[PDB]
Amino acid sequence: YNYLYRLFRKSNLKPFERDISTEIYQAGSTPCNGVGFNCYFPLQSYGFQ
Amino acid sequence: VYAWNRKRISNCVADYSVLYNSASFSTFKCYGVSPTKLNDLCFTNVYADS
Repeated sequence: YNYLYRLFRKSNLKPFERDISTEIYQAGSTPCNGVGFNCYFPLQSYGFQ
Repeated sequence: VYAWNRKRISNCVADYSVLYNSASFSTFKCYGVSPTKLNDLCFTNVYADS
């Protein structure tokens, strides 16, 4: 689980843009609040077995 | 669940946003498409299985 990717963002990356931010993504009216329904922690893992 | 009811949905405009405007839905799991994209898309038919 040391290997991760971003699954959600406010806008797409430009060529060679780098963005390590852990801040919560908002998919609807739900404010991020450090957590929810249509709000997400934006980083995910492959879990390679 | 042994005898699930299927409704064919056709010839109509599908406001999928209603299905996540309500706080009542405990789980919402989408496959092949994002829930935000649904109000933009068009389909030959829709089948609602319950």
